[PDB]
Amino acid sequence: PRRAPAFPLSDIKAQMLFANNIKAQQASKRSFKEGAIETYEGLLSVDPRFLSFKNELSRYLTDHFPANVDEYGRVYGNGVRTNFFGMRHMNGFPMIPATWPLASNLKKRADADLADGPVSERDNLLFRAAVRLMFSDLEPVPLKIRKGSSTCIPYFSNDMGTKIEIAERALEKAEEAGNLMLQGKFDDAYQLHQMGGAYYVVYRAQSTDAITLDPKTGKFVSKDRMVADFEYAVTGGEQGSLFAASKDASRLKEQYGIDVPDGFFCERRRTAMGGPFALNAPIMAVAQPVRNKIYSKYAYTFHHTTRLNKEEKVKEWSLCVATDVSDHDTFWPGWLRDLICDELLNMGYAPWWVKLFETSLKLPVYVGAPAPEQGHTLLGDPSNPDLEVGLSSGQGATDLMGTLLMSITYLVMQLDHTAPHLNSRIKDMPSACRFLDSYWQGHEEIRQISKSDDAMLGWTKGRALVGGHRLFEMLKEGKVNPSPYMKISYEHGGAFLGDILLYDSRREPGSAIFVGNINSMLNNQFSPEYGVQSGVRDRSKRKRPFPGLAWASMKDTYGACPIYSDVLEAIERCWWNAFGESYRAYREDMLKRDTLELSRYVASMARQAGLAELTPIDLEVLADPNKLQYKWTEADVSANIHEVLMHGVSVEKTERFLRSVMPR
DNA sequence: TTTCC
Ligand SMILES: [Mn+2]
Repeated sequence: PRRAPAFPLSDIKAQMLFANNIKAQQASKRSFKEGAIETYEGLLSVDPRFLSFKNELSRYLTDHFPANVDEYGRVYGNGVRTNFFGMRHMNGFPMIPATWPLASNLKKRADADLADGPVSERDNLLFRAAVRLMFSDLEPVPLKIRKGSSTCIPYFSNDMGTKIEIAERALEKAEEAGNLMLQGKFDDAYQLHQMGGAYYVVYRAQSTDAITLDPKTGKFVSKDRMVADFEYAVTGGEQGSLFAASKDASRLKEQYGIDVPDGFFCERRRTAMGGPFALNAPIMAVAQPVRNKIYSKYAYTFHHTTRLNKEEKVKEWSLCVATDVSDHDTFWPGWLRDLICDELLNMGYAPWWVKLFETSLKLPVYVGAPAPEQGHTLLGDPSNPDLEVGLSSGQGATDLMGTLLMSITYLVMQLDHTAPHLNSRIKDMPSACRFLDSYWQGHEEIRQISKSDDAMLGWTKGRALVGGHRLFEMLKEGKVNPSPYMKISYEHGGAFLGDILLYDSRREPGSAIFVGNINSMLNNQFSPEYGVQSGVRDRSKRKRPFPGLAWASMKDTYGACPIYSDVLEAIERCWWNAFGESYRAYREDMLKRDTLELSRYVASMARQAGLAELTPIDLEVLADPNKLQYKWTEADVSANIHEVLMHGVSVEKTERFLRSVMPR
């Protein structure tokens, strides 16, 4: 059923993905690599003291604080929704092998019994309306760029200077490129303006994954993670095989002499895509304005910030269903891409720009090194972009594509199983838009709060409410999938955007509260995803610019947690047993050091002015800029701090670009 | 020597 074309790094199609410079060449050839991360300055993730500390803390907490989740995934009691064995990973060493990314998800989707298009005319309107509401009256802003990010194919540059030129250039030739694409000359477009080529696969760590302790054997069990070998990936499942990767960390002893204590495993690795910046720029240019619109006008269902922010909305519900999507990104439907593009043209978006946007969602992928002696292969032909990988992370609007898909999907689940009486309100585009715009503002008897694949569905007192309960029940029994679009189910440990919904005996949205997930504190602090990169002079360019800072926001972030106090003590204690030092003290030092280093990067901070003027968010973001790509937005961060992490292109240059893209 | 609000 069309095996994807594949080329070796030596084939000219691959070669042309990397420019004639060291950086690029090196990325094309980068071989499999692993090794312990510098968890904190001077501390190796596999250091024996640490591993012991981890073994004792994890064992203890699990024992003394077992999960408090009811038959309905609602979490009550201690706020603990699972054991603490997730920290038992030798951070820095991946499971082998990683997965080859699947070239086409058509068969995957079909075998999962999910639709290949809007299933009913209503749905077709709803999705299309989502596009109309989202892409309509956008306000130009400057194109922000993450500092130290790679431009990937073809240059692989990190120099902000270069990135800016690259972007400004793209905005200037995007139009000419898109047209070249409309004429079917992708090679021309790639060669002339670097808009095309392929995504660069970078494997990322999932520092914590499930691990359980079989009471019978007294042995631990790492959650298996299925992976696709090359054959499977190119044949969309037809041939090849799918199997569990090996998380066994015994090899570490034999290979690096690293002592592996019982019950520790290699990390789970997820694929990630590095988009060719020349192409992603013009897209990001439009993407941010969209974020601004939906986060403002549709702030009810789309703009989420504090534990209290969310709590306010949910408290007024009579029923709150916390859903869960399976493998969101690889399931995302190419038809939604096409539908969106088509509707965009109807709204009146420059063809060339829509063509760029489309192409960006069907681009080939260059697999680096999923395992030793593997990779260096390009999937799909750049001359004629026709892949169906689902959502590709490095794409300029991945979050938007996911939200658009899922938000309408949940609204449909509600309509289908609990609110048929609302169907009559959706007769055509206008009536559809009207309905959706009211729905998104939280003004209907059915509601949702969401971001990509996380969401909470609500029902107020009313006609749909009885249906709501029925649906939730369909979900508990979980024998039938409530949607025709994605595989939905309820989240075992109902939580939204990092905060857990803590129900009391009543088990109701009004008497429930939002506490931080205590586990996430543990994961952030003892299982980071990247080391401290002390070798990188520019902390603003590091994955973890100022680690110590997160101590400051800790109380604010997780304090509301029921077992907070206990865990901090459990830690301090186990840390004493393992290092003969006070963990609190350790972090207070890191806090002081980092707070001082920070002022060097904040123009407005006196050369020793405290953390006075900074929000908890500011801190969590500075400690982990990644939270900016999944939890918060430029708007939730103090301006002077956002500047530290991002740098932008002139509003003039972008505003002019946008003006030629948008319809009105 | 490696992505995206
Ligand atoms: Mn959730």
